[PDB]
Amino acid sequence: KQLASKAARKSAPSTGGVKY
Amino acid sequence: SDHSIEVTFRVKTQQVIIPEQNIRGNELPLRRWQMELLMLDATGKEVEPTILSKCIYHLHSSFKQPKRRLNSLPFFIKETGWGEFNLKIECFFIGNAGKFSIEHDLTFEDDAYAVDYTVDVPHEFSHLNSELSKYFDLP
Amino acid sequence: SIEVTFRVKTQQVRRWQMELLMLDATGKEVEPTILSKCIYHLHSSFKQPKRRLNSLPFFIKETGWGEFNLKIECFFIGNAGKFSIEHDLTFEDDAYAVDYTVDVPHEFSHLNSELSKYFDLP
Repeated sequence: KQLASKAARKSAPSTGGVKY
Repeated sequence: SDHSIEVTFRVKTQQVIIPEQNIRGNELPLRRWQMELLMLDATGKEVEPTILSKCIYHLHSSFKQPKRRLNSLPFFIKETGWGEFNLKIECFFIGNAGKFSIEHDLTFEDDAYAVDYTVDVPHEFSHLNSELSKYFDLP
Repeated sequence: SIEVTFRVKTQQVRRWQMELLMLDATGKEVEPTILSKCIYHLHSSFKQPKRRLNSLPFFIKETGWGEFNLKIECFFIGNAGKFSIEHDLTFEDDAYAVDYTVDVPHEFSHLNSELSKYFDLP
């Protein structure tokens, strides 16, 4: 299956073990 | 539709950075997150979504068995990952009365958040009706 | 009535391109061979906004500057019916794809002949 863009994205909010 | 009523479903999401992780400053923390699908009754109150027979969480394809089938209540899922993503929550009515999809955004901005979704639930079929009529007034 | 996923692929570098495709049983992108015509209903500021594409591929090349909403009118073969896709053109990605789940009639013999090449019917 070739994915559409919405289901394809995975995104990271922040690095480090710190809660912002 | 005059052959359906509006019902609000609620997705309750939680997430927390897993403690005691060995990660460097530029690296992503792993988080334990969880989602559950509830129903709002005629009052606005959270109730079991007993009008659903089956619920499928279509997780991001980097997870394995990403199509997570839930054949019975509660429609709860928990998992560990680093990334936010949009997911289909495919919901099937009891009585084989149809299905709908919730497009839910899994985000890590809060410790816990709830998002409400409005659906048209058919009120013509007998078996689904006997369950619906426990929460709503049907025509 | 069975479910068929139509996918619009938009590119840009603005020389922007669009191409209406469809997903087969395995989820591979294939040309929507179950469609007679595919008109792209461009914004009025373009000349000849209605772009009728009688044959495959349903693929347009155009240059512009603005971001608009676009009707992708699709006729089924054998005069089986219509449906419209509401696709938004955006420029902050060099390329993207968006799926659209469409109800296809299962009671037109000419349309299900081509439908049957790809999926099983009720």
